[PDB]
Amino acid sequence: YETLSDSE
Amino acid sequence: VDMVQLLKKYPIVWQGLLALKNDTAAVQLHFVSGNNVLAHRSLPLSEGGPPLRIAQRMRLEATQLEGVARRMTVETDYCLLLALPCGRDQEDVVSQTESLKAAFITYLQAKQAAGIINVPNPGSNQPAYVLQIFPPCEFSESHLSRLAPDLLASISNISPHLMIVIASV
Repeated sequence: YETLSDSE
Repeated sequence: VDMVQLLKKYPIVWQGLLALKNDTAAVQLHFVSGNNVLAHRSLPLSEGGPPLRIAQRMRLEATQLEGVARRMTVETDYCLLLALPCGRDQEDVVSQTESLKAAFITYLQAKQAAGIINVPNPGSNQPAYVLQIFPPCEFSESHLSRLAPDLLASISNISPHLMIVIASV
């Protein structure tokens, strides 16, 4: 599922 | 959008915000299909519900959709939710819709993917839960009309929304 782009 | 029809079959399971990059959208999640307990155990809260962050993505392929459908036809393994922009008032709703369209809708549809949100089960602390945020694509509405015609009739006007699939494993 890839790795999207949030805040961690 | 009449919730009074749809909530009789599938009521709201969560209300809070979604967050990816730095863009948030306050959304309320109506139950659609699957196991409602999955939502209660996946959707986190403290004050009302911390913003669900999009940490992964599932490229929605025709082949993928087959696999999704396979686990969608088994209500228990997945939960189907309908996230709609929850505004305090009409104006607020517009703003949330506007933000959601640009931040989540446009992005997810641009990727042709599923906004994957990993949550841990309370007490278990294992993020082995996948909330798949599918854009307002034909695939979504097609299953939505079949699974929840009651709520579907409300979302036909608020098409700018997300279809969130909670999958165990």
